[PDB]
Amino acid sequence: SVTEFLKPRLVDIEQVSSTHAKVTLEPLERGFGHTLGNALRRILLSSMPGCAVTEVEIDGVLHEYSTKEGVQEDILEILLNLKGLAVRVQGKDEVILTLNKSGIGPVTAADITHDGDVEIVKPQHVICHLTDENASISMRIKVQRGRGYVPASTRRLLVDACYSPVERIAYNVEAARVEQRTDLDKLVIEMETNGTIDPEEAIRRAATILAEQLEAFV
Amino acid sequence: EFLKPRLVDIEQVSSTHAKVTLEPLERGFGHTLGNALRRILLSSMPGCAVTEVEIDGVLHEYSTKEGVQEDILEILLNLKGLAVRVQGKDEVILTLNKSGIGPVTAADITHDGDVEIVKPQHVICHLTDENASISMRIKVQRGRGYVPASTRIPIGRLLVDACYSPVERIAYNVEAARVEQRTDLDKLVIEMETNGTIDPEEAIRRAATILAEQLEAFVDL
Amino acid sequence: QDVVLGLYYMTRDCVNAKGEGMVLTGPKEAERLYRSGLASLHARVKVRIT
Amino acid sequence: REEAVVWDILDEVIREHPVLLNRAPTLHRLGIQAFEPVLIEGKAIQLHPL
Amino acid sequence: KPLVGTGMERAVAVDSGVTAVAKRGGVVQYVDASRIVIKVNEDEMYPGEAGIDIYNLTKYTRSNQNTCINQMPCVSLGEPVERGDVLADGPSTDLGELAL
Amino acid sequence: ARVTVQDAVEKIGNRFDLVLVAARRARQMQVGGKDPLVPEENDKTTVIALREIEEGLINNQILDVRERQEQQE
Amino acid sequence: EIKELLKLGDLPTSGQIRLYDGRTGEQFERPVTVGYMYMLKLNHLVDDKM
Repeated sequence: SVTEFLKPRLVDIEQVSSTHAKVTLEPLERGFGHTLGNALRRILLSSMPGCAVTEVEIDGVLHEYSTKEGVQEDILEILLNLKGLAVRVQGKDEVILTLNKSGIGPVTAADITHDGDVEIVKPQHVICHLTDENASISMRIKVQRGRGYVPASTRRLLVDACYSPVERIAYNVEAARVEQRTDLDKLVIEMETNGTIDPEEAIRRAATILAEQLEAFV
Repeated sequence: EFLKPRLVDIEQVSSTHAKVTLEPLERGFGHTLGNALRRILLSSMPGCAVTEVEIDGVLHEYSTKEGVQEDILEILLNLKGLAVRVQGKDEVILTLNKSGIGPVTAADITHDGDVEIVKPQHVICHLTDENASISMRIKVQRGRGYVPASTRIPIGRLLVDACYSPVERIAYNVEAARVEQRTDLDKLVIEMETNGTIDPEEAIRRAATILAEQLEAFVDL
Repeated sequence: QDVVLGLYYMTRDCVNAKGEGMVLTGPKEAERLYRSGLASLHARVKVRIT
Repeated sequence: REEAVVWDILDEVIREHPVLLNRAPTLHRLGIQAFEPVLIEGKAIQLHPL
Repeated sequence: KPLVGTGMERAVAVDSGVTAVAKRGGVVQYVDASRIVIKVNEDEMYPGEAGIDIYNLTKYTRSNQNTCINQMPCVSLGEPVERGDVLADGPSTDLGELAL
Repeated sequence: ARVTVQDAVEKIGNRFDLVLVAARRARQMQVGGKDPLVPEENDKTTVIALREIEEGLINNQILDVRERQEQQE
Repeated sequence: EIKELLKLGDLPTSGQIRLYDGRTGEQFERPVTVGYMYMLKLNHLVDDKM
């Protein structure tokens, strides 16, 4: 009568697509919605472990503001395309992938030569387009495991590291009514991931982490 | 892969407010736990407030009594801010008897084993008549939150609003802790302020228990 | 009134601010930077948009 | 008596029952507008800012 | 009390007849939530039938707009008072200072 | 549920005829029988009729031919 | 003399302190005004009008 609280009873999971999910809980005590939503957002944006590309070496170009012949996309566009690559690595902190292509065609993520450990979620992802038969492009990409977001400024071209699998988090709190009381909060959370892990799965991981942060006081 | 926080120091500055220091934390966690802990502590805690009174020579709280310095309504407003802790039972009844010229303090309340008064210098009212008697029975209840009188619903009974929560202001700050050689490890400091009816360490323990019990729903998903 | 001031404060560049002069994949990523506090709410950058 | 069933049946019966709102003086024809009510606490009528 | 006022709240409160004012100075003898007894000094008493002075305070009487008129004494037992002081604060008055 | 009727009033000529036909259809739905042609989602009688208008399968002509066929007993 | 009196305490002279959002814990970008203002409750109550 003094210690118990309103545990959520309805958990509604709506899947817009494979990587887009919307999760709803109700009811929660007055004010617990904001606390849980904020804790999950902060722990998701900058604490989820993951692997991503850090730096890339291209034999053709040695400077950021350079141009590669036969490729209408600039080096900056190449780095932006490399940013979104979704790679999962099993048991290795650092790996190097070497990519070679020649001829005319849009360079796909599948063109990378990878071992059993390295796996690419989206093979059809495009890096750059080749418009010349003579045009051949080869580079080396480095994938490392880390946490959160790492800018290139705080750091052979350097690329920002999107370690965290999650991409966008946004929560909202509505009013849900139980019998006479109405001030109880209903949390509706919305998330989208790059594709490495199931959207609703990620939340679980996040939750576990926060629980593991409180083992010394329970 | 992360590190495990734990209590380090409970620095007592006075009988009311104290500081609590936490084990160094991974970067970004300091603002995470701090805000959640502040919200939990400042919102939901057990409390030992007063609800109901009954004075012999009164009929309604708007009246007055002979020989007391101020009104019954003011004495009720004064008494609503009484700090007391109980151990054994869940609700107890107090009794106050006093006579003669002089201020009436909470230390004049009967002091059976269960109840304990943390501020004996708290003043209730004053008596001005040489031979005047004031007698009342106070109902003390344990509960959580704010329960207005007109919501939770004899002639000699008078109702009082309940301010259960024992915490009134909470602050925290995060600064780097010089531990080992890693420069990303930072310590969290919570300065917490109570009326004196709860031990701080128990407060942080209960807040963390509530947070974990709530997150268990997401864990199960 | 209040809404207009919010939109005005949203869209107004500063000559220098935290995280100025970088490149972002999309609007979805840009929201991640602002919430993390790693870049200022208004600082001129280059973003891919569709 | 305000029984628990009364609020449930009221919520069911007011899902899409529009109500009219006006403010004297009703200068132009926009002074009267329809709405779909939603139950709230308190003793004041809540209105959309726009 | 208002923290930032004009300084004539004292005049406005005293001039209006909502706060009991000491007709004759002296020392307060008996204080109660409803009555106040003032003993006059030697100089200010009449040559005959000096005695003391009594003030009866209105407690919770309806106003003309259904609000409460109330008076609470603001003096303690056994302290001197002079002519023209403020003894009992009326509604929305604090130590003879207007407080809305 | 439904918020706007722009598409429905696009399907019929003008709003007034839409109001009249929707009222008649809702009255048929509510007073007796006449199981609605579109599945319900726990909605009132008025809106569920109005949806049938914007599907292009209930209007003044279609509704009229049905009732004369019922009355010919 | 307002600034002078503020300097007597340990308060900022500009009269604009920083504040932290209760919901998020994030520092507000522009310092805001905090002070003590006299407020009256007018004779217009809802339970007398609803």
